[PDB]
Amino acid sequence: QPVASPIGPRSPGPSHPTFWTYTEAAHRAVLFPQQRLDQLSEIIERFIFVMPPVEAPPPSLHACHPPPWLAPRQAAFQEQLASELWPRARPLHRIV
Amino acid sequence: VTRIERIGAHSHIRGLGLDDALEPRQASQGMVGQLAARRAAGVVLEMIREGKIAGRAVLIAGQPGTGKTAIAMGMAQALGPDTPFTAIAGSEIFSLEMSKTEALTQAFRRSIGVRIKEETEIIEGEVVEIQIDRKVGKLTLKTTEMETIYDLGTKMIESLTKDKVQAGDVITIDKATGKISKLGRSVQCPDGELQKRKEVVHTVSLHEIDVINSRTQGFLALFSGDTGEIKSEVREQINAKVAEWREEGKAEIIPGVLFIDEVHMLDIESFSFLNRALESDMAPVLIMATNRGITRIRGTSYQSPHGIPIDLLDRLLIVSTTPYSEKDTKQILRIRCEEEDVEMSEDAYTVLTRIGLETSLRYAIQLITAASLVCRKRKGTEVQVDDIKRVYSLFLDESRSTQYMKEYQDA
Amino acid sequence: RIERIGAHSHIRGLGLDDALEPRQASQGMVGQLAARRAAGVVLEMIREGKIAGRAVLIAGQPGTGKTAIAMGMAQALGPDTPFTAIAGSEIFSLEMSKTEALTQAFRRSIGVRIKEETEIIEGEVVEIQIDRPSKVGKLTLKTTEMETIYDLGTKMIESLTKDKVQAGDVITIDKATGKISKLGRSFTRARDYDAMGSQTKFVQCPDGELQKRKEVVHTVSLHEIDVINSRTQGFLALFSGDTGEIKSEVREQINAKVAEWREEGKAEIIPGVLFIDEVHMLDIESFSFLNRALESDMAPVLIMATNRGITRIRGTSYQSPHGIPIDLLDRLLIVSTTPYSEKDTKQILRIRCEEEDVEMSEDAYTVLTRIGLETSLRYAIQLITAASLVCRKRKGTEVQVDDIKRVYSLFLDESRSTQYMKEYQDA
Amino acid sequence: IASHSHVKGLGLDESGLAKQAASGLVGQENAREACGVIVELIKSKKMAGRAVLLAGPPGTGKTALALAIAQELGSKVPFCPMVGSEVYSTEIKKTEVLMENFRRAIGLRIKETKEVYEGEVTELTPCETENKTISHVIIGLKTAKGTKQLKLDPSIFESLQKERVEAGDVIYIEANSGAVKRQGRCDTYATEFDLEAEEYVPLPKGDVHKKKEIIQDVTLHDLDVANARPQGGQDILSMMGQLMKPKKTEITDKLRGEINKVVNKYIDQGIAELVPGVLFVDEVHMLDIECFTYLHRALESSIAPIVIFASNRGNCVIRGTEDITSPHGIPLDLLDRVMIIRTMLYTPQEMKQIIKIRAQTEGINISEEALNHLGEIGTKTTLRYSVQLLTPANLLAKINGKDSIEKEHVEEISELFYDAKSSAKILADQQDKYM
Amino acid sequence: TQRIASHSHVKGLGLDESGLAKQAASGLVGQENAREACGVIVELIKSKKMAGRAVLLAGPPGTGKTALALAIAQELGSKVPFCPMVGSEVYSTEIKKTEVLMENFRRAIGLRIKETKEVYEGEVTELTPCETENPMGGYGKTISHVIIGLKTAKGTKQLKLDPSIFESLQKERVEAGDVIYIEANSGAVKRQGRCDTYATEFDLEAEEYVPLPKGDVHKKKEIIQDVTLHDLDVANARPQGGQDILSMMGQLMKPKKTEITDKLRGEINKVVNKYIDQGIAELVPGVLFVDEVHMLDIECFTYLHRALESSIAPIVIFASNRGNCVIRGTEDITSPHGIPLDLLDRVMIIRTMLYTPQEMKQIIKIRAQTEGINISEEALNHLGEIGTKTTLRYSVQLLTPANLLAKINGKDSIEKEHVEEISELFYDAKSSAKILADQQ
Amino acid sequence: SGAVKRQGRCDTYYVPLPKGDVHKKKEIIQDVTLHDLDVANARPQGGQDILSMMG
Amino acid sequence: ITPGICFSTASLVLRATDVHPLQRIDMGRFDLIGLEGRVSRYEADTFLP
Amino acid sequence: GPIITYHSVTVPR
Ligand SMILES: Nc1ncnc2c1ncn2[C@@H]1O[C@H](COP(=O)(O)OP(=O)(O)O)[C@@H](O)[C@H]1O
Ligand SMILES: Nc1ncnc2c1ncn2[C@@H]1O[C@H](COP(=O)(O)OP(=O)(O)O)[C@@H](O)[C@H]1O
Ligand SMILES: Nc1ncnc2c1ncn2[C@@H]1O[C@H](COP(=O)(O)OP(=O)(O)O)[C@@H](O)[C@H]1O
Ligand SMILES: Nc1ncnc2c1ncn2[C@@H]1O[C@H](COP(=O)(O)OP(=O)(O)O)[C@@H](O)[C@H]1O
Repeated sequence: QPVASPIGPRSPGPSHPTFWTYTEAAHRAVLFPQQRLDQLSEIIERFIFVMPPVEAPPPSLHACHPPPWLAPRQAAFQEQLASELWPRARPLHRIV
Repeated sequence: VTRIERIGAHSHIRGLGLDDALEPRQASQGMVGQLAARRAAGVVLEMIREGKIAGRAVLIAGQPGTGKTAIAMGMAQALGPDTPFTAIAGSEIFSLEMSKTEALTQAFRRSIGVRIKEETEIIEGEVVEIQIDRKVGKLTLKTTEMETIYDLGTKMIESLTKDKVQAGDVITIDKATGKISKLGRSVQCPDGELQKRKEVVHTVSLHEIDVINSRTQGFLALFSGDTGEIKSEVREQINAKVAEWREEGKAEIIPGVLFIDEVHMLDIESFSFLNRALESDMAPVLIMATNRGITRIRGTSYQSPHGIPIDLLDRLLIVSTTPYSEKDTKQILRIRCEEEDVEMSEDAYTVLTRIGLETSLRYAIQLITAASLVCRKRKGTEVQVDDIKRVYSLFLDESRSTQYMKEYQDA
Repeated sequence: RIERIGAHSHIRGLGLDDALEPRQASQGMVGQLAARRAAGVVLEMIREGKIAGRAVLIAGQPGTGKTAIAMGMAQALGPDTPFTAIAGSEIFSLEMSKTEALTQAFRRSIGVRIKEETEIIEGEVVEIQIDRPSKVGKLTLKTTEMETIYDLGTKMIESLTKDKVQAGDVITIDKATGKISKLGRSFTRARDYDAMGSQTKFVQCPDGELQKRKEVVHTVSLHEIDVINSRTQGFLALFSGDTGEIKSEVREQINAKVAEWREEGKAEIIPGVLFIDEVHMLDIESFSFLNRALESDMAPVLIMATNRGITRIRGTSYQSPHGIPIDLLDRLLIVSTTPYSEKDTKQILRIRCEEEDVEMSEDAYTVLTRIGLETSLRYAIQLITAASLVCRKRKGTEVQVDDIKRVYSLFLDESRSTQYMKEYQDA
Repeated sequence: IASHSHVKGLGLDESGLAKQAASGLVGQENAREACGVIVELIKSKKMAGRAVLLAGPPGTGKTALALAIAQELGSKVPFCPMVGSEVYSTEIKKTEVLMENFRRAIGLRIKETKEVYEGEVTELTPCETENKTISHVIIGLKTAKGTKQLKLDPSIFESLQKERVEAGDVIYIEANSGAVKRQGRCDTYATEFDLEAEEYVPLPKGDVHKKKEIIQDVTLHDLDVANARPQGGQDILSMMGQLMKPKKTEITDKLRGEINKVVNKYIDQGIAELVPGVLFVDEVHMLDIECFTYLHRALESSIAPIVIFASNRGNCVIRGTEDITSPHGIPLDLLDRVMIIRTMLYTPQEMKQIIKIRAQTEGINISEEALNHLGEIGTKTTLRYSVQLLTPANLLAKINGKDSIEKEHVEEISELFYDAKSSAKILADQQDKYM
Repeated sequence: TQRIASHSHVKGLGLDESGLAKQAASGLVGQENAREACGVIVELIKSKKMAGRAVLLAGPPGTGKTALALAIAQELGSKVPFCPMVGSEVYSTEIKKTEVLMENFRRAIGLRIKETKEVYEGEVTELTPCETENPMGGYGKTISHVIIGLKTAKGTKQLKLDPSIFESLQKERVEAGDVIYIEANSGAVKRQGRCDTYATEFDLEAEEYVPLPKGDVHKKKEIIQDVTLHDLDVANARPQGGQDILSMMGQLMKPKKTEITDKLRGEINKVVNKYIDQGIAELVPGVLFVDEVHMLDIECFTYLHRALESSIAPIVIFASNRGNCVIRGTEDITSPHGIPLDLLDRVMIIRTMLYTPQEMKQIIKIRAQTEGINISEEALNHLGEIGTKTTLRYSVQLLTPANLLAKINGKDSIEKEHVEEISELFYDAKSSAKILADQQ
Repeated sequence: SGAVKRQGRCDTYYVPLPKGDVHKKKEIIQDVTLHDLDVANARPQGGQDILSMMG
Repeated sequence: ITPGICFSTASLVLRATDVHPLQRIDMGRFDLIGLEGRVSRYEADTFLP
Repeated sequence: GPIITYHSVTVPR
């Protein structure tokens, strides 16, 4: 997957070639977003203070005598989203 | 006290002031003089209200300040609500999320309404008691004339869980969706029947149909996050489905107006688009306004009348508005004074009329408010001639300002 | 370690005295007295910092030390004061507008510094003990003067375990946040080394009090606060310049918050410098923006440089000196650099080959000064290294006249090239 | 830190007549009292879309006056400074920048009540039920003045878990927002361990559940944006504020529609006050012909703010036309829609006392001989240049050990630095050397 | 093997130890003066001392500018980065022009980083802890070490680790009889799978029944990885990883991607300096080659002022073709080579000459030799003669089609008849221009 | 397709009980175009993975 | 926080304009895009025939 | 229950 990166793909082990081609010192320099959050955390704690002066729920609700299937499908889609990548939003929680 | 809308340039225009023979009163509904053009506007206004003929085009032309945007707003106000009137400037079609041709067709299709008549039934009452058995429950509702029990089945009790743990609220339940909306803590409780069958006449533009059906939650008509609808497919079958609603009883189409102010700002791609966009059944009437004389068309080097290509001028009827005499100028200034809060000496009206007939009308209309404030400084109560002279010295017009360039500055 | 000597590595700052008096060839700068003194005056006003949005234009011939003076100011100003250097053509982005680019350039050269005292525990680990149960444990720490013992709560046990720290590590605990950071291995952190493990990364252990209070400074540029507040992604600040910051209640909101911090003393504002090189590349829209960007109280001083005189402005057909409208030109103080005397040319070449660590004979200096006075100074600077390589290929000790003459024949100087261009190639 | 600081009002009397030298402005009598009429026009809240053009040569105070209007009005009304060059966006339609800047010049001061639950949480329990998700969370809270218990939403439980709360620690909840903060452990627990990652804070005071009234103020633009690209809080449409989040051409259907409706609904039920302000388009001379032609429809709208334009040009080509030229660089069609205020070019004495006001604004002592010399420099070159020489001369004064500027100081400084007028002859004499 | 291209025959500048050229060294013929000049600039590169130095290869089209520009690349070898770009690659939809220039500038600065890593692996046969005396009160079962026995195809060896590895080993959930990986310095245990000697005989499992490792139980090697500074920059700008929902910018491709100085300088030059001054990495400053430089914009040319004056720049070879010519992006500013005089003040100009007939016969011979053609001396002479009349490149290009005619005609080499035939099947630029001038 | 659409709850408890046969069969002879086909093939549908966000 | 978050209102048939059960054609005979992650070269070329 | 203890100790350093 990391086609042309300084950091190697997953390797099964030293038995196969691309284990012996990628240095760890090059891996320490890409600083995945995790350490970006960690090392910024000290200034995230202090310099993030801007809020919008007014806030509203999603762009609109949409009332009608709707198709019966229409509501179950949107609720199921939001379940399918918020179940998967909400844990992935947990790291951003400190900023949010 | 002060609401969003305040005194603007066209606030005095309450309508297109005509007798029902389409004959203009020399001063009525805020409009003054300008007789031939106003009665022509009357003919096209009744042609709009008839609706049987699609894609007609009127150009209203004349010098700057000769009532042409005022006439357009007069048509808008005379037409009243519940018939679309989409007003844009020619500069609006130049966009970054969609092409100018696409913005122009979107403007065309905001301007056709579809009128759809729907019956629901609405509950409205004060909550007396609510229950939960962890699930089923019951709800008692009160209008000042009666009370009743209802059984809270699964969807209803789920819906009522959204903003629960309070009672004595006066709320409405839509029996179609289960949509709860609460007016507040028992604001007074309602009268009459608790549950009533109710009719709504929705008027929704073709642009709204098209946008709602473009996408999942495509109803972002609220923020223009559409970037060019899929024409000939998600737009051809909406035309077909509206033609199916029609001639069956489901809906009737309400062909409105598209007012393109300052159409000289369109370019020949846009004009070439108008050529054919005017020729379909779903084309509204568009009326359009232009100050410019025989000038270069945008996008090319060609000179043309109104800065509009001649093959489109073939396609429209040209009203001409004319400049004002002393009497009409004086009357317009009076109506502006009556729309604002000011009162003036008749000598002040005379002086201001000559001031506006000398330089330009709009400058005098501007001086009205400035002179009002100047008289207020000296704690007067009616604008006098020396107020006007003072304000005429404080605020220059374009001609005297240009004359004052006998000193030099950047280029 | 390896930041190779470029065109400006030799100037370590403006060679001025304590009274802003430029020396002839001190601190790497040569000649150019008047303009260097002017640069000193505006550098001192940068340091004083109480006036915002003042603007300087370094004008002059191509090659007469304008960029040298600008980088001399950058070097003399040093770190801890923002010096943001930008070419005028860098602001023509596809991702954001010219004026957003210029706002960001301005704001990137204002710093906000929050300075805070905080108490830490700094020590060599003598023991760590920890039990599985709500897990619980103890930690013993040493400094050259004392030792002490701490009972550990669950979150502290967790964070200690997260670093795998152990006896002999020398560490800090921030009493306010509890993050561990092993500075290295104490000389008592040696493993049993009966089998292979971690290397001998030894360092001295700490002195004095085990718990001590010390100052930490968090400095961020105004653009940096602005970006990281713009939208929740925010690692924008490194990702790319992907922006288009909303003016609405981010500029005014940051300005008000930073002004409140300045007034109540939580933060100190450190205004820096924005240097726009080749500013003639800016658009009339860009100059128009600069007009009112300068007229602000969060505006750094900006310095500008330009090689050209009477010529049309970009984006229009208006003639003007320096290629800048006399609208913006009226907000500026103009510093004009002069062409070099033969001795100044000789001395620049001397300092420059000293920087490049190549010896030359005095006849080589003579002929190279003649070259760089007939043709152009930059060409005489380019012949230094080329002649050095020619010399070293013959295993010579120093650059001789014949080396410079040979390499002069070997490379051209745009005058001889245009002369030889009498062949009608692809005109 | 200064720049245009000296000016802090229009310097007018109770009669609205210019005082010739007051409040930081020392000339421009006709223009300043015309601006008096303009500030009265703004404070009456009666008009919409009226527009002013401050016109005159560079450096003649047409920005000093426009900012002094902002000071005369106070900080209570919106004043939106804008440069014309700001319309040329990459992410949003050129005319859209302009029509949103109109919207943030109209303010709205609106009062809100929001309910708070805070204290040491003494106990928690999630209400489990079959669907099989959590139904609610029960909580108990303590403050220096009392104790209570309550039931809270699953979203609030989720945010309590994002925060990783524990029994016996301090929290705050703003239930209208639904936001939560874990404020630490109580001070009483600070003895519990010798080292911890916690922060310890004394117990909250006042009621465990409280309310208060807060007079926010927003702009119409803020309401617009809030509905176009919602933060929303209680949803995963952060996925829309992410992997997208740009500026959008938000449209009439809500901007002139829904937002106007809800703001009027707030106004005429007493919850809010509309505060029309000023949009100050400085450097208007280099808007596009498209922008100028759109300002027709913008100044004729019944909801628009008061717009102040500042322009600086003679009669020159309008940007985007390439053929037609007009005064101030503005088309005659828009120039018909504005009230024009002249700004005069200063005489030597007015200029001299501007030098003095500027000097005493940034703490510079200057002897009257040097002040007179700066006046001579100003009339020889320009006002702004001789004003700019002040700080460099003060630096040379400090270096020479003086406490004030003197004659040879300004001579030295005026020798090191050149003005635009004096550099042009250098560029003209040796024409084919600068390029 | 691989296909023959326009410059496959050039193998170096062809310089002897005094830095001259004999006549035709290493695939290049003639151009002795120019080859000597960029012989100097090859050593300017090899000395690694200078930054942002620039040389302009200027001459008529077909005079070997590109040829000896990449003969420099041959002289430098594959170790140093040689980054070619044409003057037309700067114009982009996703990213600003000057940002393409910066990307290419530090795409030409390499960094080769050396690091030994040492590893243990094998089928794990013993996994027994070592009890010891009670460190404190009487709990018993104090583990002081853990013995682990690994088998490879070489031999079986037992190894003692400290108990932290016992914990990690258990958390990795390895069993006796499977194959592990241990990294000595870092301390990781990774389970690379149950040993194939316990074969998948009827097991369908997808988890790797990994073969018994070959070689010693303990193996170490110095990994030597070369990365450009641009690779580090890009990897920091848009990083990978299965977490941190921002990393799920995965449906999307990557526009807007102009990298930032805060990252570029503030966060990435420090780590390179650290690795260099620590003894872990060596900087390999390379070459940026920009041919058809005349295609750059005036904005690009002015950006190159700043870029070439940096300490962190490669050396840049420019190649240009035009005469005194209008600079792109200007209103009728004419200047030499299509390059602003301001930038020409910053480049040492190498002049390439237009060939003599003798040199063209030599180049034609070398190109025939390279493409695999056999050509008679008569056909070679005729190619030379028709190549004096028109451009060298046309003369050279006639070879392969003429050889195809020869092969079709049963001949083993180009007889003069075939070059005559091809020279009438195909035209050059000048002949075609005359046709166009005749007919309307 | 095997596609299920819930038209509503039955009238007696809402949508009328369908008045025809339970097994509706008809010959749809309606026509399409090549471009409509191309567009329908340009982008995927469903998937419930990372594809959910492409929706 | 504004409870004055707007909600758009429409007709039933508007929200049901682009649905039809037994007048729409089966596009499952044309969707190549739906095969790529899910169907095999061998399956279509070798097994099915 | 299981009270598994980890020590790391500066022994004779
Ligand atoms: N017939 C009219 N009746 C009332 N007001 C008018 C009439 N004609 C012009 N006005 C007013 O005079 C001013 C000129 O604007 P307008 O006529 O709309 O400009 P244009 O004709 O160039 O569009 C406006 O304030 C407008 O309301
Ligand atoms: N005053 C000076 N002191 C030292 N070196 C100088 C000076 N002026 C010029 N140089 C040298 O000459 C070259 C040209 O200077 P530079 O600042 O690039 O000129 P400009 O930027 O004004 O065109 C630089 O590479 C520098 O090494
Ligand atoms: N009447 C005045 N009183 C005091 N200071 C003034 C006055 N007019 C101008 N100034 C000063 O001179 C400068 C030039 O005026 P400015 O408003 O910038 O004109 P412009 O906007 O046309 O350049 C101002 O920035 C201000 O510092
Ligand atoms: N000195 C040379 N030695 C050998 N072959 C050459 C030489 N010069 C040119 N050639 C050949 O002629 C062609 C033209 O030269 P090239 O450098 O590509 O043209 P340009 O100078 O326009 O870039 C090359 O592709 C190469 O095959």
